[PDB]
Amino acid sequence: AALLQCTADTLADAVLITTAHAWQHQGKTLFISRKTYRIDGSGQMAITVDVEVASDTPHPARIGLNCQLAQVAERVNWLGLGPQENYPDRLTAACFDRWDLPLSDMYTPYVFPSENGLRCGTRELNYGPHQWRGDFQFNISRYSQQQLMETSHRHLLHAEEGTWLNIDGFHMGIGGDDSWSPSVSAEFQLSAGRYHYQLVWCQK
Amino acid sequence: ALTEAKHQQQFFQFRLSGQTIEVTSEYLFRHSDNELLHWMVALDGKPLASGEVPLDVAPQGKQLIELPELPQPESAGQLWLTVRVVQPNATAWSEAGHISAWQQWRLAENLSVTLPAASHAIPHLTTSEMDFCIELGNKRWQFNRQSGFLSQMWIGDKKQLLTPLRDQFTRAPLDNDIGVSEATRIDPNAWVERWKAAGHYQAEAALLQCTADTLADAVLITTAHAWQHQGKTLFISRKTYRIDGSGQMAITVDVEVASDTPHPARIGLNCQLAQVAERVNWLGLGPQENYPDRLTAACFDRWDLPLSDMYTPYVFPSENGLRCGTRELNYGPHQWRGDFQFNISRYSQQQLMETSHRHLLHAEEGTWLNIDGFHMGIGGDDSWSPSVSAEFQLSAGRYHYQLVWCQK
Repeated sequence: AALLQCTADTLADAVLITTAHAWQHQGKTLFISRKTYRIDGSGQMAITVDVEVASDTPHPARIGLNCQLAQVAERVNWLGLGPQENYPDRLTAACFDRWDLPLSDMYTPYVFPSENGLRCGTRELNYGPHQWRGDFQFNISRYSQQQLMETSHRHLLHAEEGTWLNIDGFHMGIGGDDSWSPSVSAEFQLSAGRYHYQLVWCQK
Repeated sequence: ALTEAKHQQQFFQFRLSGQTIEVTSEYLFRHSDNELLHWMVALDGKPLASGEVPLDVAPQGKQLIELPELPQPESAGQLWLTVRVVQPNATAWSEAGHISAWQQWRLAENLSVTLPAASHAIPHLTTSEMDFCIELGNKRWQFNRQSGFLSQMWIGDKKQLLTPLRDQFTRAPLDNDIGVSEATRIDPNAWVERWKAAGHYQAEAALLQCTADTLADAVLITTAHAWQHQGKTLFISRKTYRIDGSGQMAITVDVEVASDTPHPARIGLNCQLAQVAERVNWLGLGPQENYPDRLTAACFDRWDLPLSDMYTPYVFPSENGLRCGTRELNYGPHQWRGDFQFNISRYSQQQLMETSHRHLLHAEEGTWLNIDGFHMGIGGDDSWSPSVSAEFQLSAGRYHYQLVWCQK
């Protein structure tokens, strides 16, 4: 990530900070991300994310915000498709309702570690004191994305300190018809080039 | 629509694989004896490479054609590979130089990490009870506080708009939208009747919030409107106009649509420009009109056409002359950037649907411009029933588009 622009201003009602990043590989820019965090007088932070993706590059698996929360709550309450994990390619079975599950249920123990426990169409996510609003996809877990791909078995996985949260506004379809060849459908892939999502981060 | 049929019925197919192009002949009996393949490579409509290849394809056969190594433009933008099949020699049914088949690809996009900000000057606003006023050098922007829409723009020693810039959720009903529905016979299934019952055409804008602030670099005004019919809100539109120190106005529009309501024909900004220029220059799919449902024939390039060409004279007046995938639109001094769909015309959307014939149409004062970030597919398989495909309809519920409005 290369910080090309970072500014901070105060509106009359709230404080607004505008930033813009760029991801570059061997001199070529892959993604350009522009964000405008707004800190309401109530404490609610509205993050507006506008992401541009190059056409030459293969489409990204997800367009997302991710962070590691130091707090580890026993329960996860969210309003969206559930209760089990679901993806854009596979969410017809999932039902929209207010769901409440333990943190362990939010993680699918596939023998071969990978991306798991994603809930789509979530309007509200309550984890501990934190709360996230807007329509997004999340897969809160104790294991980071970097740890899963490096790990070969599920028993080797160690619960990382705090909790890893991946709030992605857009996610690629998982597929698929077969394993040996790319089977993700065209419409499920993230090939728009430009993407936008806004989530309101607040406490309690 | 005839250029769409021509492109879909062309007797040469194309499958690009990196540098090499593959031409498959759909001819059953004749060999490509009089064919000439020409390919152009351009960024931002600017040709960087061109070449001619003698097309010598067998019937139902496929030919692999390698292109010379192409230049890599350091200037940011999107490269386009356009190939076309030209007939060098004349024929009994066609002139020499006739184009029979064409195809365009998208390759080697270069994102711009350049920083527009910031100019030495700084815009200035003056807040009053009546409205909002923003001044920068020769230019002055005014935002009406009663309605929430900007009422007037200024240059010089000069004037701009004839009608305030507002959100647009409807279009002039096409023959497909109308269907077999008449005044004597109401048809529930027709799109035009669903839109009438929902009250899209008669939806009034309600200014729920309007604020104005000044950032260090630029002036930012945030507004939010709502369209309500019989006590029910149909759309909620939130906008954050940003007036750069250079004079460039970046309009960020976020629109929410109810699920109960039938999906809007377009999500759009529209206004009436007092200026009437003879030519229209735009960068996008063209040169002829094209829609999300019908744009495969359209080719992306820098197009320049008279204002009359931008209007399609259908005998029965309706929505027409729309150009999709437009990155830049130059009309007179005005300029609009970002990816959008536009159909600049002399006739308003309200005039077209009320009019029954094309000869009754009178050119309204100034020029009507409809810049829509999203537009519904026109269809269709048949006229008498709704034939717009699901993916082409505007059914996401939430929509977002941002365009940069500047002068010169």
